[PDB]
Amino acid sequence: IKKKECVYFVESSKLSDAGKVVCQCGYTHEQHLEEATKPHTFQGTQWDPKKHVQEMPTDAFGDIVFTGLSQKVKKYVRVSQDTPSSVIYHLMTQHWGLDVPNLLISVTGGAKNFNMKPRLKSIFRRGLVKVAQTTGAWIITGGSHTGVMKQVGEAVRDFSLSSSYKEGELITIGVATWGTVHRREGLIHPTGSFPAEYILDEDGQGNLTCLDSNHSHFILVDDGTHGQYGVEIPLRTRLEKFISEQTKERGGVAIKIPIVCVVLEGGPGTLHTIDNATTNGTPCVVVEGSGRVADVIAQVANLPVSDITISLIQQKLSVFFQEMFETFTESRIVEWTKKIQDIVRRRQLLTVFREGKDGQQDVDVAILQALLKASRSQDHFGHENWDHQLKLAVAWNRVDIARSEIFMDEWQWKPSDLHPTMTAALISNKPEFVKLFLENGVQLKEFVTWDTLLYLYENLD
Amino acid sequence: GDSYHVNARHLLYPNCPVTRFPVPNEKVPWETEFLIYDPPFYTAERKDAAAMDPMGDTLEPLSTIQYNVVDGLRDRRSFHGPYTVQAGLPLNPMGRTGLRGRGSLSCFGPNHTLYPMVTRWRRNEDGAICRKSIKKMLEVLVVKLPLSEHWALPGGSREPGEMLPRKLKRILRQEHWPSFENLLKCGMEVYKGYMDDPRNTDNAWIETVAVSVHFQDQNDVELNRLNSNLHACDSGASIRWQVVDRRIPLYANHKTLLQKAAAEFGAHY
Repeated sequence: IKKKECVYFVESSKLSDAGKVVCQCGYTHEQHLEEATKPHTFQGTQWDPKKHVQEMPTDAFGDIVFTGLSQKVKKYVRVSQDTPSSVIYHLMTQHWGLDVPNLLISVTGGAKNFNMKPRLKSIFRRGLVKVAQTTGAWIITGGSHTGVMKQVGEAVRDFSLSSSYKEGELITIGVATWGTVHRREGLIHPTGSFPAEYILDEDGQGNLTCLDSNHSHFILVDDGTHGQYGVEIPLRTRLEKFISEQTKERGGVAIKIPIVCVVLEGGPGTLHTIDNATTNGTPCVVVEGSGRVADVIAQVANLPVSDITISLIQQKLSVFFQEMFETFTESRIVEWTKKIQDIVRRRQLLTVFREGKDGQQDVDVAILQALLKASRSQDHFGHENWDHQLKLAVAWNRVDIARSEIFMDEWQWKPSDLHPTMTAALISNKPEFVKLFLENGVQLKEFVTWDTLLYLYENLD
Repeated sequence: GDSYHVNARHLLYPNCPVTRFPVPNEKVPWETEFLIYDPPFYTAERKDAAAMDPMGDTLEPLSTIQYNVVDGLRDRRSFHGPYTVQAGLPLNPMGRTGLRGRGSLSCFGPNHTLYPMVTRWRRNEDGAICRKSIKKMLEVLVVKLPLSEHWALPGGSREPGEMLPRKLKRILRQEHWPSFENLLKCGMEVYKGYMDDPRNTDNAWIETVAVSVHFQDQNDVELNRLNSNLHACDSGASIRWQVVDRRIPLYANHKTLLQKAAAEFGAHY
C-alpha cells in the first residue's frame, strides 16, 4: 500500500522559536503545522530536536496533473527525513514499478535563476535527450523553479513535448523540501489516491518557490521548516547512494548501479553537495563556461595542489551580488579553498566540460567519461573496474574511446573478461568492437561454449 | 604536511555526523595556523560528555592527568612526541580538525594501535611471486565486519583494564584458542606513527605500532590447526585471507598503511 509505511517528519511550528522576522505571523502561525500538538503540550519550551518532529501515515500520495501547464500523469510523495532508504525503493520499483537505473545523473544547483548561452542550452539539452533514451536510466532532478532546477525540466520539456517518446521515457524524479514549497494546500486530500490538480506558479506564493515545468516525480522531505533552503543533501547523499549500491539483478555481469553528477550553477550547499559525494565516490561533470560553482572548479581541476587563499578567482564568479572582492561579505574564503582542492586532489572523479571542443568531445559520451575515469581507480583483483566500465562504452559505438580507455591502460588483458562484453557487442551489431576484440584477439573457440550459443541464439534480431 | 586529516575531515560520521568547521589544506596544523574561527565541543555519542562511566578517560575541568606519566586506569601514551593538553583538552600534532571534543573513541585520544599484520607472501599452485611486474604477491588475513561494507583488522588498542593486544583480543581469541601467546614474539616491527582515523578531532587522534609475522616460508604458516586457531563460528563472519591491491574493502583504513609493508617485503600492493 505504502500509505502507512512512509511517514512524516513534521511538528508544531508556532509554539516557540522567536524567529519573528516573518511579517505574516508571529513565527509561522496556526492554520498550519500545529495539527496534532496544537493544544498545550507538556512543556514545548524548545522547538529543538528535543521537540519530537512527529510522524503520521502519508496524505500526499497521489497523481497531480497540472491545471493549465501539463497533461502527463505523475506521482509525488511527501516523506519523512531520517527513514531508511529501502522502503521507498519498494515504492519506486514495485508501487511505481520503474525500470532499474542504468546510471544515476544527479543534477545540482542553487536558487540563482541563471540563463546560460543558448548554444550551451543547445548542446546540453540535445545531449540529454539521447543518453536516457538509449538507456532508460534514472535522472535526479531537483524540483524548484528558481535556479538550475528551473532549467533542467526545460530539457525535460524538450523530451516531454518536442521529442515525446514513452519508448525510453525518462525518469526525472525531483526532490523538494516540504516547507520551501510554494503550496502547502492542494496536497492534503485525505484519500491516499488522488488524481488531483493545481497550478505551477513561482510568483504564486512568491516568497516560496514552485517547481520546474517538467519532472517525473517530486519527493517532499519535511523538517517542520518554512522556506529555509538547502535540505536535500541528507537525502541526496543517502537515497541516491542507496540506489547506487544496489547491484543489478542479472545481465552479463551483475554490476552495481553507477552514479554521475551534473552541475550547472549553485552556491554554498551546491559546493557542499558535490565534494562530499566525490569522497563518497560520485564523479561529476562541470560546465566550464556557465557556473557559480560550475565554472571556478573547472578552471582549477587540471591545476595541481597549490593555493591562492582564493584571491583572483574568488570574484571571477557569476553576476556578482555584493559586487567585488573587498565587499563580498561571504566569508570563510580561505576555508572555501579546501572545498575545491579536495576535488582537485581526487583526480579520477573529474571531467571538465569546456566550451571549445568539449561539445565536440561527444557530450553524449563525455558525461560518462567521468565514470570511465572514476571506476578506473578500482583495482582489487575484482573487475569492478574492468567489466562495469566495459558495459558503458559499448552502448555508444565508441570503439576509439574504448581503444583509448582500456587498451591503453595497464590492461591485464583478461580474455575471459572481454567475453561478457564480447556478447554486449554481439547482441547489437557493433562492428569495430568485435574487430577490436579480434585485434585484442578473443579466442573464438574458447569464448564459444554451449551456453554461449544458447544465450547467443536467445538474442536474435 | 597537509595529509594530517584527509579522512578525519569527512562530513558524515555514522556514529555522530558533526563537521561544521572545515580547516583548509593550507592551514592544516593548529600549531602554525588553523583559523581564528572555532567549532563547538560536544559529541560524546554514548554515555556522558566527559565523565564516561564505562570508559574512564578524564574529565575536562577535573584536569588531565599529565600525559607523560602512567596516570591510571587508562594510558593514552603515544609514539608521538607532542601530546599537547592546552586548555584541559589534548590538542593533536595533526591540527584541529574542526570537530567537537570526541570521547567516543573511548580514550579522549587513543594514541596507540596494532593491527594483526599477518604477513604471508602468497604463491601460485607450485610457488612463485607477482609476475605482475617483478614484485611479490602478499596475502593477509583480514576480517570482514558483518554490518559495515569493509573488512577490518582489529586494533591492539588497549581494552580498559587490559594491555595492548588485548583489544586485538576483542577478536583474536574468542575464536577459541587459548594456546599461542607469542604473536609479536615471532614478530618483526614495521612502523610507528600516525594514522588518519576518520573520527579524529583535535582532542582525539590515533596512531599505530606495526609488527609483521612474515610467513615467507609458506609451509609452517599459522592456520586453523597449525600454530593458531580461528573458527569464525560465533564471532567471525568472514575472516578470509586477502591479496594486496589498491581498492580492497579496507578503504580509508588499514590498507593506507600496507604500502610500507610492500616497501618492506617487496610486495606489489
